[PDB]
Amino acid sequence: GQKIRIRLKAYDHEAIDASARKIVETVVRTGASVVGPVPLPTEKNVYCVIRSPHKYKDSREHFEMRTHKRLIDIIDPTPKTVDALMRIDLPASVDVNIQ
Amino acid sequence: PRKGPAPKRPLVNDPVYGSQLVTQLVNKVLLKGKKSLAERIVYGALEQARDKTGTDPVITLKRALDNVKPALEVRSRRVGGATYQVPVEVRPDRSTTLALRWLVGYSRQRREKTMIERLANEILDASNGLGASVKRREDTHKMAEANRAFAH
Amino acid sequence: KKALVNKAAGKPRFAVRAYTRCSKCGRPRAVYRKFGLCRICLREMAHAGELPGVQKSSW
Amino acid sequence: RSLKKGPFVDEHLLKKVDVQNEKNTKQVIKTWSRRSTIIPDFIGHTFAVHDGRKHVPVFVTESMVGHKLGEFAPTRTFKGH
Amino acid sequence: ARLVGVDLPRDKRMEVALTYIFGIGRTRSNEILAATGIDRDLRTRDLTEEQLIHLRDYIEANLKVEGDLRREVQADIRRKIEIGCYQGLRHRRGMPVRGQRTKTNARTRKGPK
Amino acid sequence: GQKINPHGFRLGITTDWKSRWYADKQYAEYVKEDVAIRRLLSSGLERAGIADVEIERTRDRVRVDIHTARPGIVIGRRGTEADRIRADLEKLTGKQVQLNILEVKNPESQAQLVAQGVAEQLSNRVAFRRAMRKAIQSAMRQPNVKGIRVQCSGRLGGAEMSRSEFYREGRVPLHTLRADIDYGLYEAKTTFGRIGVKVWIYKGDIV
Amino acid sequence: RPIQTVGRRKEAVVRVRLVPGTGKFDLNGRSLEDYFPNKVHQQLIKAPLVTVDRVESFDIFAHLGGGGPSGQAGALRLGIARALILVSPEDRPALKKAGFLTRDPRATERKKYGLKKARKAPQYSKR
RNA sequence: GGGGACUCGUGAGAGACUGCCGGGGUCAACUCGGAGGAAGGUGGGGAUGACGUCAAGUCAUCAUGCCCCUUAUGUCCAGGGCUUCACACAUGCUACAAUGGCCGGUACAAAGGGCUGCGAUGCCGCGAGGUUAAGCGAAUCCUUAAAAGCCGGUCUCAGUUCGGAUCGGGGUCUGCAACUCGACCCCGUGAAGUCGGAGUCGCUAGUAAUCGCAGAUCAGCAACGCUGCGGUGAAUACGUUCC
RNA sequence: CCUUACCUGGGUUUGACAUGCACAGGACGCGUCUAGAGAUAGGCGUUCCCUUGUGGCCUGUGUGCAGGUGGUGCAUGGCUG
Repeated sequence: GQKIRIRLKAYDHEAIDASARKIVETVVRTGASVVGPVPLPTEKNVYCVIRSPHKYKDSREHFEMRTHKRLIDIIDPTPKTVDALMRIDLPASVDVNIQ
Repeated sequence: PRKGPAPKRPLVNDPVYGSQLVTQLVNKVLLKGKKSLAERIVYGALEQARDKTGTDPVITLKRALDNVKPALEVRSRRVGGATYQVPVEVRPDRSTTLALRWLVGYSRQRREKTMIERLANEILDASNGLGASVKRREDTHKMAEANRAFAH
Repeated sequence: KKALVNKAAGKPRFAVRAYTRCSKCGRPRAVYRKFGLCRICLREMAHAGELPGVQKSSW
Repeated sequence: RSLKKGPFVDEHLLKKVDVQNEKNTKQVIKTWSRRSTIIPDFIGHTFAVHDGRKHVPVFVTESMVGHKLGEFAPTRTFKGH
Repeated sequence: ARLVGVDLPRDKRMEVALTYIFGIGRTRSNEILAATGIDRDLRTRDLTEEQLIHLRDYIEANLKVEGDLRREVQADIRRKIEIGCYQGLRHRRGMPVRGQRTKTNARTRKGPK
Repeated sequence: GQKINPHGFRLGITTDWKSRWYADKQYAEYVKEDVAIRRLLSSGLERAGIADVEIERTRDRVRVDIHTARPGIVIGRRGTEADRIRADLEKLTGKQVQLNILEVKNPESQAQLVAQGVAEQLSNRVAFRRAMRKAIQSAMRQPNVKGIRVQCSGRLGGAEMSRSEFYREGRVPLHTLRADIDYGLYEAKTTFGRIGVKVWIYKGDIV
Repeated sequence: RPIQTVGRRKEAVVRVRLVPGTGKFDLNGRSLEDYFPNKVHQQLIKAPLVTVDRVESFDIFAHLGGGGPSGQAGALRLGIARALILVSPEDRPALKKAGFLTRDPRATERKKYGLKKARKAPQYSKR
């Protein structure tokens, strides 16, 4: 009896963990039956670039866009708590989109 | 490096009749990492050696090996200015592996037929005291005994 | 430039004739798509902290 | 080895050549086009192609149909000593 | 074992034997040999006249070979020359045409010093 | 040349990201505005003492946290100037923008603000050494920090041959990452062009 | 409940829970002779010291996973060694002192900025 | 379906620190050997580049003082040229074949990317490609068959079945447009060249070597370059006299 | 092509853009002849705001200026080896 599939797009394991477990716990407090958190694989969009401004060197650096999606769970169809789920979300740092 | 040698990666017995010597042979003929292939090639040489000789290829390699192997190098290091080279005794391992290196090189030469066939040819010549690698041992000993000076 | 920038910003006439510029400092060559940057000011922002978790790796 | 769907000719010139085909061949016509493809309908029409420096006259035949105006508009200069 | 040119090898595959024709590679060899139903690996020693007849007929029915073929090539070349466009000009000067840089390379086309 | 901004290592250790949002396609739409937003806001607020600007993009509106030494300068006449720069920028950021002016409790702790201030002092045609002593003195006496390095580079008196020097006091162990070393800088105009300064503040280590 | 295979590899890890039986150690028709033409990894898996004949014979082949390169896939013998530990400890000093209770997780060195995969520094010129 | 046991994913901890035995050693520093253990004595690696130097470099990323132009040294535009060569130099791709070329068959990645998009499936086309179109804004859809490898066959040591450069013809793609000046494919020739002077770089453990893979950039051109992944997988190290 | 800063040649030349002082009142977009393009050129669409004064703002005039991949790293920052 599941209906609500959560999707969160974060880039910080700590932020998505600390904030998700609390807002989800409070959703449970409002009466929703919820599947436990699901740690999902991590994502990194890596970039490499020259340091030199005139760019007359082979000296390089290496960055990575550490996109973090984990602990993405599922909520049973409990409207009286779904309303609160819709009204209460997380900071933009964690992109909340729910099916 | 200088002082403090590093341990070599241990080698084991061949999956055929146990021999670290043959294992080493495979490692010496390994080209581009095709090591299973190299084993196939060597095993082919075992088959040709036994086909040609009627006995254990491995001990024919033992005879060939001792026949080729020298025990006295003709070069150590830099001495002075006009001084050429000073010969010096060689330890069993390096002497052995040099012999194997000669066998491989001359097997790589001789554009005749397959590697297994030309290996088998070199194996029997070497085991019979006919290999050019044995002639290299001859060169080792003749070119030696020259600047019998301070062996650095 | 200040005219060729406006020209570069000029949309019509064969968008392939249009040319993507950093738009922060101006840079024709070596411009990364998503950020849309010159890959220099990118470094400055990378150190500044203007990215959503784009950090240096340490593999 | 492209434009499988017919020869490509610059429209503004194509029309002019069409009128000339309607009446008769006319004097060497200047034009900044190094890409229009030669077709049999251009045979007999000598006209000039900007080659990066100036409009250079060139005459057309059937053998030239597989060639462009840029192939008929030399730009660089080789040796000279 | 002859159709037009020598075409006389020994201990060769048949398609490779066919590669001795100025104008026929492995592909065309397999096409005609497929048309005849004749194996790709078959030496000249095992050939008969009927086979040469089928091959001859299919060659005449499929393409041209040197003399005729090359003459067509020279006709195309001379066409390039008479056109005198950039392409013909590279052929006229012994220069490359297919987007090459003789400054450093194109030593096959230019020859060694 | 061979020195870095320590924040580049403390990006997810002790420092925060100023860009507070997640975006996939609209990301470019955000940052292409962040350029002009930051440039236009930074320009003209010299008296304010702009330490840092943090930005959250959410609810189709921008929220700007201004780490400034003097909120009253950004506010202006009870918000007249703040609204001048806020209300008018609403059509560019994307439907409404909200300022949140933050008061720096001790500007001396801000490497960027000390850098700016002392660089402006040099733009007031003062003795370099005396200016450095004053800036450093206040920036180590009034703060409770563990160290400072102030490095200046330029003509230093308007010399034809430029140069640089620094007055390290205490500790600035940059090669260690657990250190809390704040970093800022400022490039001040002078008669013969402009002179730069970088400031490192060995504030502490880690919680 | 069955003997949980646990062992490392070079890149594509191989392991499953197993049960004892005949000694028919294969998977999906991929016998040791089908999956390992060579006898090197065959025999390394055989663990001559402790084979299906030395000890309780086992059938459930360590599940492949990660594809399995023909070299590194021989690493499942680490799985066998751990399976033997799950059986008893008597050969744990035998296996550790032999050289089967180790790690072997080595992959490759990271490709460097100005170098190749294998740090193949280019042909420099000191003039 | 059902399950949470493993794997896998993944948060947080433990664990290796001379911890430890014996021995040595100015007892200390320090160290030999050893147990245990997954690793034993900065595991490996990365990021990190002291103070300072070379008037190194850049006004063309950016910034900017002075000087200069400012009916033009700015601005707009078709086209050209930056892609030229009698020569030279450098870094690189492939070969100079039998540890080999080719037909046919065949298990196996990892890491990434994709709703402007990925194009499954299926259709057509000799193929490159073209049509239709599922699912997918993604661990699930697609990208996705990895290739080297392996069973067998062919060819049997040749400038040849090596090598595919040059050049003609004929097809595909992008873009309004592919001549200057793009990429790919089919046919056709099958060039030079048979292991390299003098000289010299590279490389100590999953190394080196070697075969593939995928991104960034882009209308298109990245299967020689640059940045990441992964398969197979060696050898030598007596030693510091000399460069 | 653009990119391109170079150039053949063609046009503009307070300008492509920012923007000050006055006048002026649609701008702007569409479509179209011309022209290689730029632009020229015709016709459409048209000035909200109270161009009620102010506001918006092109265009035009004149001027502040704009602008410069012009030089100057042996003026210099910055950044890099």
